[PDB]
Amino acid sequence: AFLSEEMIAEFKAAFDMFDADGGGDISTKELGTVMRMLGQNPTKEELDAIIEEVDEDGSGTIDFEEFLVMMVRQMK
Repeated sequence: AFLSEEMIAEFKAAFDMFDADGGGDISTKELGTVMRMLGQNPTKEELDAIIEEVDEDGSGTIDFEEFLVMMVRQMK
């Protein structure tokens, strides 16, 4: 009925290109790489606040469910 399709499909396109697992999880350094490709500078305060509050699935490996909730609200 009412959903955001243009920005969600562009976040998934950069995520699947920079893949650690395949279509599910990307690495801790690849979170900063995808943010530069879309339109957001990964600063020391932004990177610290995102991996510490929004957890890493394994050791340093962020997944798309918690990633898409924090990335759509901050860089909209």
